[PDB]
Amino acid sequence: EKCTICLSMLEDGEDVRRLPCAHLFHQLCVDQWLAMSKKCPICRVDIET
Amino acid sequence: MALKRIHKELNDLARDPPAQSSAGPVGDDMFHWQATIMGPNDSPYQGGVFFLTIHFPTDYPFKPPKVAFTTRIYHPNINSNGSIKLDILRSQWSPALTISKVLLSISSLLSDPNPDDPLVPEIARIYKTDREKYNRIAREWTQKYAM
Amino acid sequence: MQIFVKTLTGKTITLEVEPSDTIENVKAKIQDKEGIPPDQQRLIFAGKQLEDGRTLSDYNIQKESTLHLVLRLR
Ligand SMILES: [Zn+2]
Ligand SMILES: [Zn+2]
Repeated sequence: EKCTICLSMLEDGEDVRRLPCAHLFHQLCVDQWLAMSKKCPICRVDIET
Repeated sequence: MALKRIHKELNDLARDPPAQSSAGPVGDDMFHWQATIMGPNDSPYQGGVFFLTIHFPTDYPFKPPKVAFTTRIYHPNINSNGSIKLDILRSQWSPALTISKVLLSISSLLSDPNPDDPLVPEIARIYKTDREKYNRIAREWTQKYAM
Repeated sequence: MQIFVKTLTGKTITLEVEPSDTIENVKAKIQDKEGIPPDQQRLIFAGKQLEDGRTLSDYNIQKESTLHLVLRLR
């Protein structure tokens, strides 16, 4: 399992986020995106819908 | 940040380079790349090398790279200047997307234009109303500019 | 030093080179290996078409770099 945002692995012991669509990212990674957009970087499903 | 991500992308391009395209730093400034796109096949661009500039913004991958052709091209979605009307480079940018995926989708654009949302209306009318004129001109432009 | 030349076919041909080798030389090695006339070889690396005069090193081609060969059909 690789974070698609930073391209670094999702290691045990990191602050990670699973979106409703079931896609994993480092929190710090995706939070920057979810700032400017409410959509999953991978599948584009809106995280509120 | 941007730089790490750009380096990872570049390292991944070296490990597993795509055919049909090439990309990397113009010099040592990692935020300015060039890429080539081979004109997609089953399409009027075949045989042409198309040169692009890629400018990665400081907060990439959260903002899309500025990607422009420097090879002149006949396409409904590329003007002279080589600006590209492709969704993923504006509203449909995602930080999950890489420069190689961008490059693919630009090749994808070259195969299947979006004349309905055209950067160059002239060429869109022709793409739809008269395809073989479109191909003829694109092929001609290819041979003049991309070969 | 070993480098890779990817053709449009997808075929990856391997070349023994030195950073100091001219693109001229590499094209000559490609001819030697795969029979292609150097005048119908365009080499690309990292978005740059490789000029004959210049060298592998001053295009920053390193061990296991992959060049792209496109043919001009002139
Ligand atoms: Zn991440
Ligand atoms: Zn998702």
